[PDB]
Amino acid sequence: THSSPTATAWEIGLYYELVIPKHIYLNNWNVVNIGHLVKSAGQLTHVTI
Amino acid sequence: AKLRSMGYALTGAVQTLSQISDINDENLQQGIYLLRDHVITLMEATLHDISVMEGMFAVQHLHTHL
Amino acid sequence: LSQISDINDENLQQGIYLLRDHVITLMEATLHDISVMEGMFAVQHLHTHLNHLKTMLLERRIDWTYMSSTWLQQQLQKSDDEMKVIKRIARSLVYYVKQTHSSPTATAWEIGLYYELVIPKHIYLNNWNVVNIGHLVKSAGQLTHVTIAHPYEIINKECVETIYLHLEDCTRQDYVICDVVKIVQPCGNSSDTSDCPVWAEAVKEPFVQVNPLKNGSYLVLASSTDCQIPPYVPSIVTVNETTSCFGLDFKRPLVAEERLSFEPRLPNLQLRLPHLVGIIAKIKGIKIEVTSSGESIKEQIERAKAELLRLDIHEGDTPAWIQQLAAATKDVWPAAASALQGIGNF
Amino acid sequence: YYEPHPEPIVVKERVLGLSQILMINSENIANNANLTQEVKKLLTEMVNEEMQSLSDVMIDFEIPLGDPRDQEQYIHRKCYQEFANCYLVKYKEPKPWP
Amino acid sequence: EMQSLSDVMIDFEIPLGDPRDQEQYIHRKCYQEFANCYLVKYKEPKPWPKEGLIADQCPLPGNRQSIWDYYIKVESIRPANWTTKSKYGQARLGSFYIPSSLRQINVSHVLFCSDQLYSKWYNIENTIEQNERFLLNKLNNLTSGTSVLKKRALPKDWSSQGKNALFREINVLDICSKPESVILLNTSYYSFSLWEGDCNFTKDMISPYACRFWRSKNEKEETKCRDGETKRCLYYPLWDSPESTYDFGYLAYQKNFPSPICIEQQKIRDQDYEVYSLYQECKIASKAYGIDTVLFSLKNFLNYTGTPVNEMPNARAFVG
Ligand SMILES: *[C@@H]1O[C@H](CO)[C@@H](O[C@@H]2O[C@H](CO)[C@@H](O[C@@H]3O[C@H](CO[C@H]4O[C@H](CO)[C@@H](O)[C@H](O)[C@@H]4O)[C@@H](O)[C@H](O[C@H]4O[C@H](CO)[C@@H](O)[C@H](O)[C@@H]4O[C@@H]4O[C@H](CO)[C@@H](O)[C@H](O)[C@H]4NC(C)=O)[C@@H]3O)[C@H](O)[C@H]2NC(C)=O)[C@H](O)[C@H]1NC(C)=O
Ligand SMILES: *[C@@H]1O[C@H](CO)[C@@H](O[C@@H]2O[C@H](CO)[C@@H](O[C@@H]3O[C@H](CO[C@H]4O[C@H](CO)[C@@H](O)[C@H](O[C@H]5O[C@H](CO)[C@@H](O)[C@H](O)[C@@H]5O)[C@@H]4O)[C@@H](O)[C@H](O[C@H]4O[C@H](CO)[C@@H](O)[C@H](O)[C@@H]4O)[C@@H]3O)[C@H](O)[C@H]2NC(C)=O)[C@H](O)[C@H]1NC(C)=O
Ligand SMILES: *[C@@H]1O[C@H](CO)[C@@H](O[C@@H]2O[C@H](CO)[C@@H](O[C@@H]3O[C@H](CO)[C@@H](O)[C@H](O)[C@@H]3O)[C@H](O)[C@H]2NC(C)=O)[C@H](O)[C@H]1NC(C)=O
Ligand SMILES: *[C@@H]1O[C@H](CO)[C@@H](O[C@@H]2O[C@H](CO)[C@@H](O[C@@H]3O[C@H](CO)[C@@H](O)[C@H](O)[C@@H]3O)[C@H](O)[C@H]2NC(C)=O)[C@H](O)[C@H]1NC(C)=O
Ligand SMILES: *[C@@H]1O[C@H](CO)[C@@H](O[C@@H]2O[C@H](CO)[C@@H](O)[C@H](O)[C@H]2NC(C)=O)[C@H](O)[C@H]1NC(C)=O
Ligand SMILES: *[C@@H]1O[C@H](CO)[C@@H](O)[C@H](O)[C@H]1NC(C)=O
Ligand SMILES: *[C@@H]1O[C@H](CO)[C@@H](O)[C@H](O)[C@H]1NC(C)=O
Repeated sequence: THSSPTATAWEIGLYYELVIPKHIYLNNWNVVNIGHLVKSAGQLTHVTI
Repeated sequence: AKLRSMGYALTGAVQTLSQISDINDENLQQGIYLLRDHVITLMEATLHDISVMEGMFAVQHLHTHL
Repeated sequence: LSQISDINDENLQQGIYLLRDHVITLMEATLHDISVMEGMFAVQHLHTHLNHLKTMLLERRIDWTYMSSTWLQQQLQKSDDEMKVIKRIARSLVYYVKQTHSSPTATAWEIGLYYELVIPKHIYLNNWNVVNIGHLVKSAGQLTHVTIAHPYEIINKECVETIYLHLEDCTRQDYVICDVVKIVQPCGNSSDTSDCPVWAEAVKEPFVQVNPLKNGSYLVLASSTDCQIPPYVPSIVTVNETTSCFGLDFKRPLVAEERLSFEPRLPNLQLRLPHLVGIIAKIKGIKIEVTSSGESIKEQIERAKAELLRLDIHEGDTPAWIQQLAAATKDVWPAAASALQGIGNF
Repeated sequence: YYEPHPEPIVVKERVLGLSQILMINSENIANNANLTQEVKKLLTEMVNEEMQSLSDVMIDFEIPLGDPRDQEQYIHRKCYQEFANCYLVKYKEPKPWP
Repeated sequence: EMQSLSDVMIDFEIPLGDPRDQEQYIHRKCYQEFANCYLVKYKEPKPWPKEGLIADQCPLPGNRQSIWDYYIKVESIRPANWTTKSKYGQARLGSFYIPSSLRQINVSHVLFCSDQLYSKWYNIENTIEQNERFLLNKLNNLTSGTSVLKKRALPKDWSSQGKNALFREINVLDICSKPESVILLNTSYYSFSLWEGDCNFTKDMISPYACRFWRSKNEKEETKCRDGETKRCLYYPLWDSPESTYDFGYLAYQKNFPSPICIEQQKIRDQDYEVYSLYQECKIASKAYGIDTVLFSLKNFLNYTGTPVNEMPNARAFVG
């Protein structure tokens, strides 16, 4: 906004985005599906939920 | 050539509040609400520490902050 | 290359071109400020500079202190705003660090830095993400979800003209960077539009999907009516007073101020599906392609006909077969359906 | 339907590759700043601290250009940084201060 | 630091109103530019009357003082037939010479920008954000729709109706720290002399330093050369040299020892000054013409002389 050899001035526009939480969850586990093998009419088959 | 993005101003509507306190209103939905008026701040006023320092000691403290 | 300027040669391709000779730089020469400072004031100013260089290099960024801006811009022959994009997306590599002298009062070091500057071809600012919703169809008893396979992922609109972009080989260095960006046309049934494939998939009844939008409306797709919203066709829904629909609360939105819009407006499109689309989607048990946007009546039919003919009558499920034939015949010949249904239940 | 994509999108034409060699020498810095033999020891400790830390997390990489040792600009700037103001004077014959 | 940040960030449109239309933006911009800037108008133009200044309260060179800029040094070596009257007019060699630039006949107004004449309400011990509010209230309380201060605001020296609501009163030691301030704003010249001769005070008439005059008068002013009446010749001064002592008048003023002090008043200017506030004019004019214009307009008025007053050092920022 101003530029002398002994003086300066600047302006900065900052925009912020604050997420407001509804609930916070701390003690958490990841799921790992393993399933089960089934041997049916000769064929081996992997079964999963 | 003179670039300028509309990435935060693309939809052609805007929902504004008169106070930060208004964000906790129970009958609002999940969206973006902007505070209507800008927050104006002078650094001289914010940085007290420098005010009471003198000479290059003042200058070096501001450099670290910037 | 023999000069940075040579990078703008028009008959080069898309690859990596190295400048042939190293750039040699003394810090003493670069940092003027320190030259005129004295005692510990000089020492502390250098400390701040060396600690900042280290912070940039850990994040794989470039500290532009040790390279002239005028020089680089003059050579690259770019605008003020292109340079800003070029300097934000450039990345650094430290390929050696060597101590060249070590006394109790004196030291000297050398650092090898390697830079890779992406030169842009085009920059796109006003962009939208596509979200496919589709449409429900109830066919010969079966409920089926139908979707178009669009040949683009981003819609762009800088001023008035809308543009449909297909991206390939993309990464993120602050901004999204892509090797390939092809401009396409939206789907249609004409010579001047895209001839896109149409997917069908069997789903469980009852089907309900409600997405709350950010502006305060709701996107609804549902196999059954509630609050006057028609079934099977999707719609953007808004209410003037809080109410419960599809077992959840649709709230009245907060009044908004109108600004200049950049929303895209896609062309409309009629789409004819095969009569037994529900039976075709059911006997595959996966999401299957059933037509194109711009296909003929003849080609569309000769597509599941042989498959469908070979679902013939059997000694072991005649009643279960006869009940399918009725559901298939109901819209064509209602008198015959009622008969077949009777001989079924007998 | 659509949602904004605020980040810019850059289409790549090409890539330019550069090699820069940075040379640090404490004695050159100590001469201009009029430092004393006590502060020379601080300068030396301080510079090693920062350089060593960087050395300790970066493995080496081969870069497919020629050896700097063969390039004029590398020879001229190394001789300067070591011997710019160094001279040798020879008396007509040996004679000391009387 | 600012340029480096500027050089990697493109612009983005944000869908709120223009800051230029918001009060808090107008009030904090006028403050940051013109908080302590004022304009003073003489009843009619009248300059400081003499070119020589007797001011013994200030300690001479032998901390640095601002008035040393105007101090005539007594030199032992001079050219042939050299006299003070040739160079420094009617000034007493070893005192202070006031230049003709600080004594212009046509100067009607004085423009200054400093926080060093505020009365006791202002304290640097207090917080910036307090000292802002304090000033911002006072300027609202001492004004009424225009930018002219109320007579109450002024010190008793500048107005009959002054009660020091905003400004303090200039004192005797202020000349040493802030010369131009006194020479341009004082209503009357008061002397402070320990020179043998003034007010007809004779060496007999007195009814380590003790009772003694600082500088006693010699027979006459003369030089002598040795066949080289050009460059280097010895000089014999009309008074003594204070180089040896250099604390005499300063220590005398503070009353560590008794001495024959001489003080005489001379009226310069009428006690009917008028004072405008450039901070209050910025707020008021920006509501009509908009800040972009008013800011640019008032920034030029600070550069009326050719050197901008707001970039001068705080103690020396006084211009006619
Ligand atoms: C710029 O403007 C400012 C004003 O804003 C001015 O500051 C003032 O300077 C004057 C002059 O130095 C100060 O007044 C003097 O104060 C002296 C000390 O006051 C104490 O003692 C008196 C009683 O004597 C008490 O009433 C008072 O409460 C204090 O305790 C005081 O001694 C001076 O008085 C003598 O001088 C005046 C001259 O007009 C005279 O009228 C008096 O009768 C008195 O006698 C004289 O004595 C001197 C020697 O001391 C002798 O030479 C002379 O012949 C005698 N005259 C007679 C008739 O016998 C005087 O009142 C005042 O305090 C300062 N004001 C402030 C607010 O600080 C600056 O000096 C100005 N600067 C410049 C460079 O122009
Ligand atoms: C994409 O868009 C195409 C083009 O619109 C759609 O295909 C067309 O669908 C319509 C509506 O179902 C069909 O309309 C019928 O046309 C027949 C007459 O067809 C004959 O004459 C045509 C003259 O232009 C000619 O194109 C036809 O050629 C095709 O068929 C022959 C024979 O199989 C084949 O050999 C060719 O290669 C072509 O494929 C053909 O010679 C007409 O009899 C129909 O009349 C009925 O409907 C009207 C109006 O309701 C009514 O008044 C009558 O009483 C009667 O009930 C009807 O108009 C048209 O045949 C289709 N055209 C083609 C090329 O297939 C297609 O469905 C769209 N695709 C998608 C995915 O949406
Ligand atoms: C910048 O310089 C100014 C001018 O010297 C400094 O202001 C001065 O600060 C000192 C120390 O706080 C003050 O001295 C003390 O004053 C109090 C109150 O009268 C007194 O009780 C003490 O005995 C001592 O004299 C002094 O008053 C003040 N200046 C003047 C002219 O009075 C200021 O501190 C400096 N700013 C810095 C270092 O950031
Ligand atoms: C490191 O120390 C050296 C040795 O003192 C410094 O050099 C000296 O710098 C001063 C100030 O710039 C010079 O004084 C001035 O010289 C000019 C030209 O003659 C003259 O016009 C001035 O009146 C004043 O005398 C001085 O010449 C110079 N040294 C010598 C021996 O002449 C140097 O500045 C110091 N480096 C720093 C602080 O980084
Ligand atoms: C303050 O006023 C002076 C005098 O009008 C300005 O001085 C001029 O500055 C420009 C700079 O481009 C020169 O081209 C002129 O030759 C200068 N003139 C003289 C007589 O010196 C000065 O620029 C003004 N400063 C500010 C900050 O507005
Ligand atoms: C001052 O004003 C007078 C009267 O208007 C005028 O004659 C004179 O030229 C001006 N300037 C000077 C330096 O006296
Ligand atoms: C004595 O002082 C008075 C003050 O009015 C002055 O007029 C007079 O000239 C002085 N006399 C001498 C001899 O100094």
